[PDB]
Amino acid sequence: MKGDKKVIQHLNKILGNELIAINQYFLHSRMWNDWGLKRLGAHEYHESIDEMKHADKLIERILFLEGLPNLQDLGKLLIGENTQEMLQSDLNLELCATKDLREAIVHCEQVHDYVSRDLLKDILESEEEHIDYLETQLGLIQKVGLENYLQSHMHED
Amino acid sequence: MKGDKKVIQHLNKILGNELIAINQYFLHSRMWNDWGLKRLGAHEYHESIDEMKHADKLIERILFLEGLPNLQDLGKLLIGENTQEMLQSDLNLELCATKDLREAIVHCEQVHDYVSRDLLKDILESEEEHIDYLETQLGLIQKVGLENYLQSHMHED
Amino acid sequence: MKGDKKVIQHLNKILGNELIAINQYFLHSRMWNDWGLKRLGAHEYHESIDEMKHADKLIERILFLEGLPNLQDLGKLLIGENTQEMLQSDLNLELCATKDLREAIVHCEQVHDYVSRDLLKDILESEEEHIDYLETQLGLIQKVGLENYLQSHMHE
Amino acid sequence: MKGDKKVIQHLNKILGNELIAINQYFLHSRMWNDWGLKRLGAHEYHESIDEMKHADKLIERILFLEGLPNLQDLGKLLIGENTQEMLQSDLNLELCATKDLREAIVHCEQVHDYVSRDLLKDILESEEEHIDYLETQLGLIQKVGLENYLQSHMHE
Amino acid sequence: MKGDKKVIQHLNKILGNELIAINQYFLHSRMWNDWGLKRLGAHEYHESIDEMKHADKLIERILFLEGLPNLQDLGKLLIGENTQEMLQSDLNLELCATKDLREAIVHCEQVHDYVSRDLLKDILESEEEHIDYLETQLGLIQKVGLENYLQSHMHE
Amino acid sequence: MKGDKKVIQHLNKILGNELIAINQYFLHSRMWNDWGLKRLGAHEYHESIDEMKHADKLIERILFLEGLPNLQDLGKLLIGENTQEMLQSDLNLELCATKDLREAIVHCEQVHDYVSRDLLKDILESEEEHIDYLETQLGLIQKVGLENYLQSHMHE
Ligand code: HEM
Ligand code: HEM
Ligand code: HEM
Ligand SMILES: [K+]
Ligand SMILES: [K+]
Ligand code: NA
Ligand code: NA
Ligand code: NA
Ligand code: NA
Ligand code: NA
Ligand code: NA
Ligand code: NA
Repeated sequence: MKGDKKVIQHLNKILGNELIAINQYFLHSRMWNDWGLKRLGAHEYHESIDEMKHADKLIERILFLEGLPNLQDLGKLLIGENTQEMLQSDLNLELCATKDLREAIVHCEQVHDYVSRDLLKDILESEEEHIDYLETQLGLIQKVGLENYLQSHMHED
Repeated sequence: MKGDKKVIQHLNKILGNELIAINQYFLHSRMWNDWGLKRLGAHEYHESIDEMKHADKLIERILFLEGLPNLQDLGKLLIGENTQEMLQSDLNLELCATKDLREAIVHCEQVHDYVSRDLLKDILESEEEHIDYLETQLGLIQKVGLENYLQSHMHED
Repeated sequence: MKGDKKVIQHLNKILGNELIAINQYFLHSRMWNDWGLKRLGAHEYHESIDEMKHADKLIERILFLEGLPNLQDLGKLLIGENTQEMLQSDLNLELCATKDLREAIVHCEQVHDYVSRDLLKDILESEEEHIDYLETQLGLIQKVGLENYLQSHMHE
Repeated sequence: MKGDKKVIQHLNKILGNELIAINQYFLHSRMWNDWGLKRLGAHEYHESIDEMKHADKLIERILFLEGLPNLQDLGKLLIGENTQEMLQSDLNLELCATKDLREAIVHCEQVHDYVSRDLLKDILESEEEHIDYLETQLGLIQKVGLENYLQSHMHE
Repeated sequence: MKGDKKVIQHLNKILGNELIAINQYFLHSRMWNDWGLKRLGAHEYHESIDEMKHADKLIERILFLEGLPNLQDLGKLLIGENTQEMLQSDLNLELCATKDLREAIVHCEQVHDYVSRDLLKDILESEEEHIDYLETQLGLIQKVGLENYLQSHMHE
Repeated sequence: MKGDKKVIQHLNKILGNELIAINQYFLHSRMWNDWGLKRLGAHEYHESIDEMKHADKLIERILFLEGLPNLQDLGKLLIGENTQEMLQSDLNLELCATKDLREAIVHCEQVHDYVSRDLLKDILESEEEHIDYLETQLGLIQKVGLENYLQSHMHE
């Protein structure tokens, strides 16, 4: 095993978080499509795809380091019952994810695994972009009203 | 809830099987790429993508029937340690999957859910194609020898 | 030095107004984008760019007239806290800007600097178009309601 | 408010440096064009545009972190009176800017704001490329002589 | 001079490793071509080219920092006598060379040379990709057998 | 082994000369680029690339003849401190290189290795073209003066 054992543990923890997000965002996407809120459904689908790509890169890095990627343990999905709950639940997940990313980066730096650190910083930038999106949507609900906000997400771009 | 309760249970069971296959095939794909067996890695990636598409269609059908798609419960991945074990483990998973598909189809027919039956028959045809592929690969190992078989899967098409 | 000294003072005053407007509109643009009101953010960015182009022409004219362009003194930015305040603040700024432009044109005419007058008249036409836009947006808020007005500016 | 308060102070300090550089380089550009040294004018315009783009990214990051971008305080422009002074003034400004960038990156690292650190590192790479350019121009003046150096920058 | 003296020493040490790798990989490439293992010859040629490009970037950074690039001291090449030995020798070089890159990055971080650190991190990612390639080839020899492995590298 | 042992010694001597020139010309190129003499930098880069191609052909020929190419022993680089020293150092190196080429050709002819002779004659033609270029550049410094000569090599 060529990589640092705790680095591999951290990468598997980030991978676990991405696996939760893949499933939660994919279900939320399809719930929004089922309700006819196709613009939200499409955007949330692309969020799910982006998490899938991050998970791929984490799996490839873990194998290069001769660790074992853990795709078996799936943590808790928090599926909302309406749009505001779904957005907030995504946001709560992202805030936990960025906490775990920052701890992983600290450890990669300490053991000089600079390539793993760069991979995680790239993922972190993407997750912060997702936080930006989510906070913006919740703010729009307040500025334009829920009924208008949902109306604006019926039809795709 | 507009759909038959047991139909929705069956669709969630098939969905559960697809979720196992997504992860097992994706990891097997990336293990083969890590070993430099890129033709196997590419083929197994496309198998994983195909299971993702089946899972999407099952989720959409469950929501239309006003059921709750279960993306939370992930069953047992059986990750092989070498090519022959990985192929056999995929094959064992597919044989369980087709058993469950046939039971689901029997029940859809009994309660006259002909659209759900057609969706499952489409998935079943794809899974039998995957069995065809897997049985063929294991037979090739015997006909050309393991070392030649692996050699033939180093470079992509 | 070929230029009239008071013409150069006037041109530097107009330049100072443009420099305030560049920064106020740019910040308002990025606030609207942060809030997800991308159509307002995009329009306000283009207003900021237009002020940048006016400032460029003023700098070039001042240098031709052998004056010293003043980019050092930045007057008061009035940043609003919500859409209605941001639009009204831009409008208040534009009304001050057009007052100064008219006084500058009067002086250019008196000392026969007709090319500077023509430059300032082109800038004034642009600033009056911006007043038109701002008064129209504030009127639309009254006609369609605030929530609908904001909704119509979410998407570009 | 998600952002670290001292990170936002640092980002506003870097923003303040960019705002000085935007105006100093833009004026230097238009001075060089007025003098007929169009190749210097064009290059310096592009330096001003690059600083504008950095300021934009800083404003956007500050707003994401729920801070208040400061476009109101404009520090000291040091406008040169001839080409050699203008280049050295830009270089003095860039050396101050890189010192502040390094101090900002240290603090971002300490509080684990790695995305802000990455933004500042990209800006720092751009500012060090500008130092490279400036040191090269000042060296060329010594190697080819001032008159030849200016001659080579008449035409674009 | 602007650069930290130990940073420049570290960059010259990395440059020295790249210069060994250029020549070792180029000779290994031409040995594989002479033996008719053209797929290995072509891949190894591209590894040598990639090291040449890294060397270029390091030379440019050393000169910007006002250090003296050292292309005179060439360290020890380890030339294999068959395919297995050549791949092992490349891997030995890469493992020793990535250790030096990590030590250089630690020092850049300590003295706040973040641009040098970023350059070395880009090179390090490339060298780890080469380690990935080399370990994979040695594993394929085990999995498919040496004769099949070489057969698969006859044709481009 | 098919090759004449002294032919292989001569080919390895010529290869050693090319390896010196690759590194000397590459560093001179990057020094000229650092100084903003980009036309000299580009031309010198191309000279380095041409020596790389000659080295490749020599390596291939040695391996065909069942000799061992020597990429380990790197002779003395003579790096100039300014343009006139750099050009003269390149010229001195080329004059040594052509002396060795002629002695290698004499020996190839004596032992009837006409294909090695032809390869060396093709290299010699390229090195004489480089001598032509270098002598011309030193002559231009005298004819147009150093400051004008350097000015003419600022822009590509
Ligand atoms: C281990 C977890 C997963 C990984 C690593 C993963 C990876 C990927 C990747 C790399 C792609 C290609 C994206 C692109 O290049 O644009 C993809 C596509 C896709 N994935 Fe996933 N995925 C995972 C789980 C899932 C799940 C659980 C679902 C749905 C329930 C899903 C649904 C999809 C769909 C619908 C596509 C697009 C298929 C198409 O091209 O038609 N994925 N996935
Ligand atoms: C807060 C301060 C400023 C910011 C954030 C800013 C930002 C920008 C940005 C992002 C662009 C587009 C650049 C590109 O994408 O190529 C731009 C264009 C430009 N800016 Fe600024 N700018 C600022 C101040 C100024 C000032 C004070 C002036 C002149 C006195 C100026 C002159 C220009 C010009 C001439 C253009 C090109 C317009 C065109 O496309 O015709 N900027 N600015
Ligand atoms: C044994 C020594 C070397 C050999 C045989 C060699 C050979 C080559 C060859 C054949 C090329 C392709 C040229 C073409 O076809 O146009 C090349 C490219 C190049 N070489 Fe070398 N080289 C050597 C050492 C070096 C060194 C020491 C440096 C710099 C320190 C260097 C820098 C470059 C660069 C920058 C390129 C262009 C690569 C690109 O942009 O794709 N090389 N070399
Ligand atoms: K509405
Ligand atoms: K075979
Ligand atoms: Na519905
Ligand atoms: Na936001
Ligand atoms: Na079959
Ligand atoms: Na109006
Ligand atoms: Na320089
Ligand atoms: Na491997
Ligand atoms: Na000549």
